[PDB]
Amino acid sequence: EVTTSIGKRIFDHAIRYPGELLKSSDKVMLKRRILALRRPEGQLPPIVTHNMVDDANDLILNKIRQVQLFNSPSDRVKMIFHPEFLNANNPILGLDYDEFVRGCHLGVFPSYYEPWGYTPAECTVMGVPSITTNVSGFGSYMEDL
Amino acid sequence: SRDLQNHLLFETATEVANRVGGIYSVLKSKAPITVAQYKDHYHLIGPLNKATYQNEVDILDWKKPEAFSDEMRPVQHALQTMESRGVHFVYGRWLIEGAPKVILFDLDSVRGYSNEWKGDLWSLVGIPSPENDFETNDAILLGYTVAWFLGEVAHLDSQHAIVAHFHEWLAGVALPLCRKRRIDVVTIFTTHATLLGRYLCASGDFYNCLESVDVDHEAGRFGIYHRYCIERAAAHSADVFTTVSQITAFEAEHLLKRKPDGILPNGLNVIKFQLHALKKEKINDFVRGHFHGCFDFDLDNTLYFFIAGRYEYKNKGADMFIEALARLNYRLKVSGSKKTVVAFIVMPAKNNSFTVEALKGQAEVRALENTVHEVTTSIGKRIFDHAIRYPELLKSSDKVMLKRRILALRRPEGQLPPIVTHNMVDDANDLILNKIRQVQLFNSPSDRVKMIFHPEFLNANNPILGLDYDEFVRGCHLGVFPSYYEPWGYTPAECTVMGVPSITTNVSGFGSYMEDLAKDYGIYIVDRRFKAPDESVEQLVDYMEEFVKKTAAQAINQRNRTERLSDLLDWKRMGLEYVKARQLALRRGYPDQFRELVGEELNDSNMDALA
Amino acid sequence: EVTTSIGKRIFDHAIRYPGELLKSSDKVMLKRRILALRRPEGQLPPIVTHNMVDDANDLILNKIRQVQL
Amino acid sequence: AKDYGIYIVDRRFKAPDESVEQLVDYMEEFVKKTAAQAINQRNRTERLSDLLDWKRMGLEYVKARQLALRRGYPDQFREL
Repeated sequence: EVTTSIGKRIFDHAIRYPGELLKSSDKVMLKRRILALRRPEGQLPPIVTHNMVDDANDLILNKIRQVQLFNSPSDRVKMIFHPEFLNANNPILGLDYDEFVRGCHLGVFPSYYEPWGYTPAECTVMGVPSITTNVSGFGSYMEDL
Repeated sequence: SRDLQNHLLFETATEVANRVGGIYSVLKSKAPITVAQYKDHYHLIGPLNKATYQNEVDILDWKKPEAFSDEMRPVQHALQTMESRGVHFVYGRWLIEGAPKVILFDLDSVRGYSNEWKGDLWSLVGIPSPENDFETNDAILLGYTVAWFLGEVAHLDSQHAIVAHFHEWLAGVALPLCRKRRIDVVTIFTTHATLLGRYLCASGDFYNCLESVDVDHEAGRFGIYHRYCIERAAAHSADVFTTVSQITAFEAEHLLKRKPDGILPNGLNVIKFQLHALKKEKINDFVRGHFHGCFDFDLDNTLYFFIAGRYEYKNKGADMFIEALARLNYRLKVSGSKKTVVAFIVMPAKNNSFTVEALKGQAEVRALENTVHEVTTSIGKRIFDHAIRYPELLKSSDKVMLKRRILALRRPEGQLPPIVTHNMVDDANDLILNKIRQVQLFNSPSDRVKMIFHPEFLNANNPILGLDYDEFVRGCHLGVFPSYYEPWGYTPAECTVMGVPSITTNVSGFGSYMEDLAKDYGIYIVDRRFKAPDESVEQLVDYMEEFVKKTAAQAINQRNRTERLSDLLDWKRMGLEYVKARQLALRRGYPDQFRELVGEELNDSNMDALA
Repeated sequence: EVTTSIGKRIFDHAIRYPGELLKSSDKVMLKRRILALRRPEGQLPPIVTHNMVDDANDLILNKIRQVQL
Repeated sequence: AKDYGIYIVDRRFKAPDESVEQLVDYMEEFVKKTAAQAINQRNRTERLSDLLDWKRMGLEYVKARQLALRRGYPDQFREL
C-alpha cells in the first residue's frame, strides 16, 4: 500500500513537470507493522508448526530436542517439523507437495527399509537432487546407472 | 481568565493503548477526526500495559524542549512533577491513524499508594475496595494518578480551559476526586453499557421491569456492589453524563439514577472500508463443496443470510435467529417457494479446526473444477484448430477422468450436509448446535433454508470458507443481528457501511440510533422491547420472507440505497456529537465566559438543548 | 466464449449426479466466424503488410516479385 | 425526467440560438453536480436500460400485426 502510493506521487509529480516521499500517515502504519514482528524476550523460532497430540514422546521432536537444534541465530541449520500433509490452501505452508518439492534444493531420504521408495523417485522426476540409500529399492536401482 | 475557544482535551480509558474491549476501537477510530481538531492539545491517558505497549506506541522523549510547544509547557512540567514523586510513565504516539499523543501511567510504579488511596476514596464517596478485585485496584490506582496529573495541569496552565473525558467505570474514579478537590477542569463521563445491565441479561427479563428493580440489592446479589458504586459516582460527579446509545441511556437513567445529557453514538472510519458479485462467487464455491452429492437447488435463486459477532447466545440473539429460521423454512415450504436461503452463523467457539467431512467435500469439488478446466481448454484448442484449418469432442481419455471426479462426489446413503464446518470441543452442550438440533434444520432437500455454523473467525487463507470477514459480508445478501443486549453494536454497523442490508433491533444501540435517522434503505428493526418474545420472532420471519420474495430489481435498488447510508456513520459527522458534549461541559463550567463568547445565555440541560 | 459455456455446462451436470454439448445458439456464432475466414477465389496471402508509397519501384517487393515467392 | 440521466433539448420549437443555450445550460448543471448526485443519476439511468429491450418494445410490432388482422378480417376477429 505504501509503495503504490509512493508510485502515484512520483508519477503525478512527473506528469506535471513543470527526502520524505512518505507522508507521516504511511510511517505510522509501517512502524506498527515492523513492531508487530518483535519476538518476546529470548523466544526462539519454533521447531514445530503444529500442536502435537503426543508432544512429550514424539520421536522426531525428542530427537531434534536431544541434538539441540533450536533455531538460534548461532545455528547455521534451521529445523522445521511439519507433521501434516502439505496443502496449497493452508494458512502456514501453502503449497501442494509437488510445488514444495520443486521449490526446494535437496531431497534427503536416508531410508533403512524401503523395498522401492516412491518418494525419492518422484523427487528425482521433478528435477530435484536427492539423497537416498543403497538399501532403498530406488537407490539400489539408481546405483546401477 | 481561561480560554474556552482554544482549550485542552484529555480522554481517559482503560483501553487507550491496549485492546481489551470495544472502547479500544472507538478511541482508535475516533483519533483521526479528533487529532485533526486538537493536534497536540489532545492527549489520551490510560494504564500502561507492559505486555503490549511496545507494539502499539511510538515512545517519545518528553523531557526534550522540542517535545512540547511553549503554549503546552504546563503538561511537561505537569509530567515532571509526576516523575519527581515516583510516578513512572510512557509518553508517545499511539501508532494508529491520526497518531494522537498518549500518556501511559505505570500502575506498578504507584501500587505503593494503594492503601492510602482505597481509603481516601471511601472517606469521600463511600466506595469499598475489596483487595481480591484487581480490576478495581487498578481502577483506583489509575483514577488517583490521573486526577493528580490533572490537578497539576490545571494549576500550571493559566491559558487554557481544560476538558477531561472519561470512558467506562474502570476509568471513572478520577471523576469523584475532580469534583471534590474543586479542580478547575470540566469533566465528561461516557458509559458504554452498565454493570447491572450486563449482569441482569446473563441468564434470560429486562427492558420491562428494570424500571422496578432494587439496584442496591441486585448489585449486592452479583457481588458487584463496589464496582456498581464506582460507576454511579462517576455518573453524578461529571459535568456531563453520556451513553453511547438511546437504549443505553434508558438503562442508565433507571439503573445509575441520572438521565444522560446526550448520546455519543459510535461512528466509524468509513474510508477504511473501501465486488459483491466477486465475493459471492467464493461463497458459491464453498456451498457447492459443502452440498456435494445433494446439490439440488438453483444458486441463481439462493440468498445468503448471516449472523456474526461474539458468541453470546442470548445477548446477540442467536436463539432468535435460528428459531426465526426454522419458521422461515415452514413459510417457504408451505408457500411452495422456489427460492433457497443458506444462513451462516459466524460465531467463534472452542474447536479443533475443520471436520474431515467438510474438508473432503471441498477438495473433491476443487478436483472437479480442475478436471473440467483441463477438459474444456482441450475442447477449445480442438474447436479452434478445426476452424482455423478450414477448409463427441471429448476423447475417452477425458471421459474417464470426468467420470471419476463426478463419482467422488457421491454422498453415503442418507448422509446430510453437515450443520457445522468444525470439530466442536463441547459438542453436546453448545447452545447454537443444540438449538438447530431442537428445531431440526438438518439440511434436507425438502428444507428451503440450509444451516451452516462456522465457529471460528473467517480467514482469507482457509481451506473451506476462503474469505476474510470483510469479503464475506460483501458476498452476502442480508445480515441478521437480532440482539437483546447490545449497547452499541459494531457488527450491524459495519454491515451497513459495507453496503449490505441488515436486520437489527430497537434494543440495540445502533438499532435504536438508526430508528431515528425506512426498510427501503436496507435497515430492518425488529421490536424486541414492546412486543412479546413470540410476536418478535414472528416479525423477524416477516422481514426475512419479504426480503426473499423480492425481485432482482427491488434488491439491486435496496443495496444501492444502503450503500448511501454508508456516509452518515462516519466520525466526520458522528463526531459533532462529541463536540456538543465538550461544549456543554464548557458552558456549564464557565457560564459567564461562555455567555460572552456567544452574546446570549444558551440552554444548559441537554447537548441538544445547547445547539 | 463457446468453450467456457461448454465448461459451465459440464460442470453443472457434474455437480448434479445423480454428443452435442454446443447448443444451436453457439453453432451459429461459430459458423459465422469460420465463414468469415474465406479467401475470395485464388487470392493468396499478401507478401506485404502495409500500403507502399512507392509500390511499383520498391526493391524488396520487386525482387520477391521477380523470384515469384 | 432529467433525474434519470436523460436530457432532452428542444430543437423543434425554440429558435436555433435558444437551443444552443439550453444545451449549454444542461452541460453546466451537469458539471456543477456533486459526485453523489452523479452516482445516483447513473444508478437511475442504469434502470432505464431494460425498457429498451425487444421483450418490451416488441409489443409494438405485435399491436400492429394484430391491427393488420383486425382490419383485414373484421368478422373472424370480432368472433375471436
